[PDB]
Amino acid sequence: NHVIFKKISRDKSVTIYLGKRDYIDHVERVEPVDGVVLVDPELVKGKRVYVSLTCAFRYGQEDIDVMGLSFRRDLYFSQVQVFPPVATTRLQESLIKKLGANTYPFLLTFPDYLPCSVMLQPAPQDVGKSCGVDFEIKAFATHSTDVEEDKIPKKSSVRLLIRKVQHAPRDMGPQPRAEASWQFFMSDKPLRLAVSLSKEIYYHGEPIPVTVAVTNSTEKTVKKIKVLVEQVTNVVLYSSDYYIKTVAAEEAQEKVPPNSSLTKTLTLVPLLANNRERRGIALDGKIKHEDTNLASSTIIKEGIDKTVMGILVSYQIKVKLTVSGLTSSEVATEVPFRLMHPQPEDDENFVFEEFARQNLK
Amino acid sequence: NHVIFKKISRDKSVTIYLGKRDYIDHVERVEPVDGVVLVDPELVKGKRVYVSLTCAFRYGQMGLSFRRDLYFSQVQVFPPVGASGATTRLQESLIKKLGANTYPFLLTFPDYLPCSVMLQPAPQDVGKSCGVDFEIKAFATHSTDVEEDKIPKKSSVRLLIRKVQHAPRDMGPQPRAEASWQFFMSDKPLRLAVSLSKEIYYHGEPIPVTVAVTNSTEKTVKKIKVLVEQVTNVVLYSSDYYIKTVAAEEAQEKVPPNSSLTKTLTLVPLLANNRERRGIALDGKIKHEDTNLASSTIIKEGIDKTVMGILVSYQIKVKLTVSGLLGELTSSEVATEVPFRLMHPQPEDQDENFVFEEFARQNL
Amino acid sequence: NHVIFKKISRDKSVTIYLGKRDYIDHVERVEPVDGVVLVDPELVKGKRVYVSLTCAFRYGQEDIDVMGLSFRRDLYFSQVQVFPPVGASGATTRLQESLIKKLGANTYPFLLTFPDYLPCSVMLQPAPQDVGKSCGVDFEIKAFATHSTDVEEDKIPKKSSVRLLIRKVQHAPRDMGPQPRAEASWQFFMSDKPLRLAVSLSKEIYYHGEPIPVTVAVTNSTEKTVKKIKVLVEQVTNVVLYSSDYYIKTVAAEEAQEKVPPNSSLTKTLTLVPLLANNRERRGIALDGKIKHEDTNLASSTIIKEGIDKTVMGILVSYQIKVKLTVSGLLGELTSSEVATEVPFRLMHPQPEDENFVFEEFARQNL
Amino acid sequence: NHVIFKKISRDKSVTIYLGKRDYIDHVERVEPVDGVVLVDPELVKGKRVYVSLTCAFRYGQEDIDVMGLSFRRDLYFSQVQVFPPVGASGATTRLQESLIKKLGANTYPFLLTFPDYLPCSVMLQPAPQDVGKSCGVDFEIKAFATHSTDVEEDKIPKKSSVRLLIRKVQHAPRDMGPQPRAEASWQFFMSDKPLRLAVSLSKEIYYHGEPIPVTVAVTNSTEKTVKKIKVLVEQVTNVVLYSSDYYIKTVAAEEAQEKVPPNSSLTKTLTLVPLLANNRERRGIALDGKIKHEDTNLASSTIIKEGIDKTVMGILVSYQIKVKLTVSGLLGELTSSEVATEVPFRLMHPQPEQDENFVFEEFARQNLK
Ligand SMILES: O=P(O)(O)O[C@@H]1[C@@H](OP(=O)(O)O)[C@H](OP(=O)(O)OP(=O)(O)O)[C@@H](OP(=O)(O)O)[C@H](OP(=O)(O)OP(=O)(O)O)[C@@H]1OP(=O)(O)O
Ligand SMILES: O=P(O)(O)O[C@@H]1[C@@H](OP(=O)(O)O)[C@H](OP(=O)(O)OP(=O)(O)O)[C@@H](OP(=O)(O)O)[C@H](OP(=O)(O)OP(=O)(O)O)[C@@H]1OP(=O)(O)O
Ligand SMILES: O=P(O)(O)O[C@@H]1[C@@H](OP(=O)(O)O)[C@H](OP(=O)(O)OP(=O)(O)O)[C@@H](OP(=O)(O)O)[C@H](OP(=O)(O)OP(=O)(O)O)[C@@H]1OP(=O)(O)O
Ligand SMILES: O=P(O)(O)O[C@@H]1[C@@H](OP(=O)(O)O)[C@H](OP(=O)(O)OP(=O)(O)O)[C@@H](OP(=O)(O)O)[C@H](OP(=O)(O)OP(=O)(O)O)[C@@H]1OP(=O)(O)O
Ligand SMILES: O=P(O)(O)O[C@@H]1[C@@H](OP(=O)(O)O)[C@H](OP(=O)(O)OP(=O)(O)O)[C@@H](OP(=O)(O)O)[C@H](OP(=O)(O)OP(=O)(O)O)[C@@H]1OP(=O)(O)O
Ligand SMILES: O=P(O)(O)O[C@@H]1[C@@H](OP(=O)(O)O)[C@H](OP(=O)(O)OP(=O)(O)O)[C@@H](OP(=O)(O)O)[C@H](OP(=O)(O)OP(=O)(O)O)[C@@H]1OP(=O)(O)O
Repeated sequence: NHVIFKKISRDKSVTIYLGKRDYIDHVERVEPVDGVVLVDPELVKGKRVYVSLTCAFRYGQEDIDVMGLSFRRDLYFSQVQVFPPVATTRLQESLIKKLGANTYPFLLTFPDYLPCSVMLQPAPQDVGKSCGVDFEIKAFATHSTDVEEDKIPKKSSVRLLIRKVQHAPRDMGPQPRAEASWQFFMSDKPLRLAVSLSKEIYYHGEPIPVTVAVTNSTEKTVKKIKVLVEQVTNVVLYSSDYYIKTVAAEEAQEKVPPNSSLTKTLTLVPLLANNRERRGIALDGKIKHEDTNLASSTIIKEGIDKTVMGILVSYQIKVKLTVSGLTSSEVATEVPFRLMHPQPEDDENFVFEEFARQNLK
Repeated sequence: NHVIFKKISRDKSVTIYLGKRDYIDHVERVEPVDGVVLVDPELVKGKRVYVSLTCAFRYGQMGLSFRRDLYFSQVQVFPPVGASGATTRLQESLIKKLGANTYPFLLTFPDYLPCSVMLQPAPQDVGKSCGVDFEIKAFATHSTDVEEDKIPKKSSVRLLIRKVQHAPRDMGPQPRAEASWQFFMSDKPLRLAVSLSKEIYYHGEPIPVTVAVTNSTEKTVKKIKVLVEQVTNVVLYSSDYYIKTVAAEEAQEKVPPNSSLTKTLTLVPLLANNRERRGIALDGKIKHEDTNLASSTIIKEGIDKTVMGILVSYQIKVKLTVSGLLGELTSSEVATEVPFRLMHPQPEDQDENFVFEEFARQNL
Repeated sequence: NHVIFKKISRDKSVTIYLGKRDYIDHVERVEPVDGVVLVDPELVKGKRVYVSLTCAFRYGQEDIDVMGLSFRRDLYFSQVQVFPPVGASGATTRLQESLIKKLGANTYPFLLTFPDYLPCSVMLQPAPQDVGKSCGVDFEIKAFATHSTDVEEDKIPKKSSVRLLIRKVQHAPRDMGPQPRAEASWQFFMSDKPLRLAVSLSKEIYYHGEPIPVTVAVTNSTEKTVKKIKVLVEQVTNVVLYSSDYYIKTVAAEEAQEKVPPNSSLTKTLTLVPLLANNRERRGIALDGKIKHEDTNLASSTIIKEGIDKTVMGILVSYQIKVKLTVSGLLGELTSSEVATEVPFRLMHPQPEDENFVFEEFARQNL
Repeated sequence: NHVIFKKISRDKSVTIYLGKRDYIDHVERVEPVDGVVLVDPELVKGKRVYVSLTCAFRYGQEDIDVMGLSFRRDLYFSQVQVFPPVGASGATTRLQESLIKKLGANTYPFLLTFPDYLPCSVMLQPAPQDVGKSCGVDFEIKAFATHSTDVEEDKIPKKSSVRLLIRKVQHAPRDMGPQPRAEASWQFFMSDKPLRLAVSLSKEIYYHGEPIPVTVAVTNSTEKTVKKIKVLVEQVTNVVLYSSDYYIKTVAAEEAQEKVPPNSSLTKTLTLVPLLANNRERRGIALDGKIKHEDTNLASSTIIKEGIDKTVMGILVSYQIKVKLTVSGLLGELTSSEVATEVPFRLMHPQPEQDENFVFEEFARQNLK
């Protein structure tokens, strides 16, 4: 029972139908956008209907008694003609049959140099403004005087805010543990801290087994071991904004006394759910929407300037050790890992629905 | 030569006299309603005359689909309460002129109310007629039976006054906006800066919109269009949203590649500019002559906006049409908004002469 | 005849002598730093004296009401051993042989070369209105002595050291092609009548102090009047390390009140000279030295070399001619339009080409 | 039990009594000098006794015989008459009324007030390595008798005079500056990676003897190791009259034992106490008295008042926390004191707040032995 998403123009001349709201990027390639446009042939007589896929980075928010700063960079734009009619998919053939002979198909493909859906609304403490990477499917009708005069009337247009969602690639090699070790000499006795994860890539919702191995050869005591999942966000267009936020924390009060060692495996799950405060964090949608999660790890492709990603999202495990004196010292170290959605898979009946996403409040 | 407004009951037992139809809200405080009621003492014998100020939000042309009362206050004019002495010069004067059957009333506004806003929608618009009315009503009540008191319609008289938004002392900081675009496969920015002279403008006052296009692209800015958009948000019963152009100006200059053009267009947002007066937030009925565009809503600190009923705001929109763009960004998609407030000008700091007139407002 | 610059350590164990304060970058190559170190052999017994050339970008200034923010990136560092002698610096120069003979056999030579990936001396102290902080690219020649327990403690004692703030100065290259006129034209349609503005300079490269002949050619086919023609030399500064600061400042202006009436045209040649002298306010401008020093000028145009990330220049300085036209409104409206266009050009120093020695303190002359 | 300080003239004709040796400057105002002069009425018959407060900057050594050996700028001078008694003759303060009652009717009061444009007691005797000479700001209370000869020439004998070297001592105001904070980062040659050093003190003003908690936050993103973190209290002295002498001296040093390895960060709070006690060598340092005296400390931070030319302070004393990082693999590019940041702070004395009983004592200050 396939749920199809429809939206209709104001003047009811153009209606657009999509198979999905969210389109999978599995690194190797990206799911193309196959849909259909249903035209009212009376209202489109001597007109031309096109469909456009735009990816755009945006920056800046409305502010009272504060100067309005706005910025947009288009990162990809591609347009095709649906009407008049000039391979197909099963989804289209089926939707055409169901909807009539006024239904016309469109296929818009993503390239490999784009980021995935990333958004950020800042907290009061944060410097820097609202920014994000949107993806817009837009169907719209033009006259033959609308071409060559650059006119696209609003009532004849219909836009949809789809998501490019980051999934792990289908064939992956076996994953080496994400492991590092440090040696903090204190009076020329070493305090050795090793940190190790099971794998390099974790899935949203999947728990992360963090193995910590303190080897205290010092005369000092490790009073406290804290383990975090930090999300590091770097806005890399317009404004060099930097956010780092804990999205998961576990704090054992294990003591490692002088001339002893303690191995230990904490399990963290970095979730948007864990954060009442959803601001200052890179999400893959709006705070209000239900289907919105933490943004996946940015995957910069070989020889692609990172700045064309707009927002850079990375995750890391941070281990903090509190260490006694004879006040006290605190050392900390980071271990990077990638967080994305699980790898993808290998008549029909249609229930039609408004594209508008489900809120939580 | 003070023009006084009178209206008389059907049974001619109660007549009400007001100094004004329109009462000034200058944010700090609101002009109280000082008037007098003239009773025919024969026809109000063993009766009680009151005067009430009601503010109410309404929705629908259910006969009337929905009403929320936002403020109600009533006072007794007859029989006379206490001193019986006037509170204002206008009253003392009206009493002297009209006789000893004249009784004064003072009804005050609070600070949590909106100002007169009305909206009759166009055919294209979804959502219905709605508005915030203010009613001064004088009426007589008697008892012919021990078990109940009665209020005849014939003994009552209602007046639809306006709460009109006038400027405070304070003005916001000089409104300013910047926006930049970088179109697909273009290394080069198109910068649009917009500046108004001040934050508050008066109805009828012209608005000097300074536009500063800095085209570093290989594309040409074919057209600069400047609008005054009025944004209306019905915030009781139905979440209706209207946005309408009430002024538009289209500069003739084009901005060629690798050039910049500063320029100052002047707009005047007026109800006069709009043949179609429907779909727009007004401060009165379409038919009445003294009716203008609604003033900017001024929500007071820590007052839930929903108790305003209709939210009216104004903004300058600057749209740039750009050559070679195949549908990526359009005129209203290559655009910025700059907010400003629109209200009426600030107020000011032996007997006089009175010409009496029917309260009924002048149609067009 | 030849003015030599000396500076001496606090403990008087190490003295350094340089031919120049300012070393020429003529794009093709950069003048190497040839000097000598005079050691007091009693005070350097069982010690090692080195000389280091450091180029470093710096950012941030002292503030009593503001938290102290500082940042340094070393862009180049190279060190050589002068004592004990090992011939580290290889073959010698005439300047050294002469200085050795004049100063004694306790004099030892050093040669430190610049590479091609460095910027030239650029500095910037901001004005009150300006958002970002003090920043610049310094060049330091430093001679210093270390014990064999000084390598063993990673310590380099201050009294035994001597630093000199030299300048890398941007000169035009010796072989240059013939220089095309730097010219562009624009066509500002106003009601579909064009206003054509052509701007032309004599050449692409000008020298500090050289006058710039800006030819403006307005061809007004509109119904509007050009009320005023203003011509500027704007200096555009982009801090491209730590903080993305942007400054644009007029360093020369000429404003004819020539009127070009409807359906007429006016050619005209204004002459501007972009000088630090023209600017009372010396803050917000990219200089090649400190505001106080006399020999300080406007910074030369940054010359980014082929396939060198611009960010390793630290501060990017460029110059342009800006032409502003004020244009009358059709309704005699109280305001009017203004159009403007930029023509880029580069600004640097002119191209390059017994002995007797008067010794002098390196310290630069203030105003 | 109030300890009063007396000194007597050689000829025993004039004795001066002070409540204190040290007078408090708390920025807002300065403690005036209230004392009394006890005259031997036989020895001051037909004479006039005055008391003078002089503040003077000096440079060099004190004039021997006739030779001018020292440069002197008077920064303030004020004189009053104690004998014969002037007008009311009545005490101004309880201390005086009490001292008069205790000492007899040959006791006369004096009040000499400080203005706001003066520095506080600063002195400096240089070390062998130091260029520049002995200098300081002295405060002298002097009582002396003057008489008149047969030729018209009034005389001031030394034997009839008594001088006291009081101290103007810097105590804290109500106000404190904002919590001192510094950040510095380095990116070493051929290194894409920053070494971040942040430094934070608890407050802006510290008291002499109070410990200073210096919080250091090294964030080593480099492949190099921070081998040593050294934390100093440096005292910066600027002689701003006659000779532009500049001294900077460590008066406290602490060397944390933690090293910061590649790709780690270490927060840490060292505690320093800048004291004269910590310094065997007491030369090259700005003190508030002579090296020999016991009550002598480090000089307080100079507090230049708004629109008062700093040069009329004579010596400028300031304090700062310096944090030096020693870093592995650096071949001379940047050193310990070249990979360093400073955080300024002010150092002064703590804020201020029927008859009594008097134990009299020689003004002469207690030496160390
Ligand atoms: O001839 P068209 O119908 O193809 O073009 C019009 C259409 O363009 P757009 O969609 O913005 O691209 C209107 O938007 P719309 O369909 O949503 O709504 P409406 O048609 O206005 O109800 C727009 O209204 P807005 O931006 O002012 O609100 C209007 O502007 P303007 O002259 O001010 O107004 P009117 O001429 O309507 O009085 C345009 O006229 P030009 O650009 O002058 O040719
Ligand atoms: O409830 P409100 O007012 O706070 O938020 C609504 C508003 O969002 P906005 O202004 O972008 O913040 C609408 O934008 P709009 O008028 O610009 O529409 P256009 O795209 O221009 O046609 C949006 O589109 P529509 O349904 O009206 O077409 C609508 O649905 P939805 O697509 O899901 O939201 P988004 O993903 O677009 O934010 C949002 O509601 P919810 O469904 O609860 O989220
Ligand atoms: O043409 P119409 O019918 O639409 O307008 C009339 C209608 O008011 P309407 O506009 O609908 O509100 C009458 O209402 P009614 O009799 O139902 O009774 P109530 O109003 O309930 O007492 C009203 O009479 P009344 O009030 O004294 O009884 C009368 O005066 P008035 O209120 O002063 O004028 P407005 O400023 O209100 O227009 C209006 O006159 P005209 O504008 O000249 O035609
Ligand atoms: O080793 P460092 O570089 O970290 O610190 C040294 C440095 O301290 P400061 O920068 O003032 O904090 C010297 O000061 P400075 O700049 O004047 O002279 P330098 O030219 O540097 O000698 C100081 O000598 P000084 O002040 O008397 O001249 C010296 O002490 P001292 O016993 O004399 O030992 P050495 O003179 O034999 O080294 C310190 O050594 P330690 O305490 O062992 O570390
Ligand atoms: O007040 P400031 O900062 O503007 O200028 C002074 C400052 O310059 P700074 O910017 O730090 O280099 C001193 O640096 P310092 O004490 O840290 O010592 P080091 O430099 O580490 O040795 C410098 O000392 P020193 O170098 O001779 O020892 C001194 O002479 P000098 O370099 O010849 O003059 P400039 O040509 O540098 O201005 C400068 O004095 P003035 O004569 O008034 O100008
Ligand atoms: O070289 P000198 O003359 O300038 O300084 C001396 C002078 O100091 P003084 O002016 O009082 O401060 C002597 O007092 P004095 O009455 O002759 O002098 P005046 O009456 O003032 O003229 C003082 O002796 P004593 O008689 O008070 O016992 C003697 O030692 P000490 O008590 O430790 O000194 P203080 O504790 O009092 O400072 C001082 O010696 P050194 O400073 O070490 O050379």
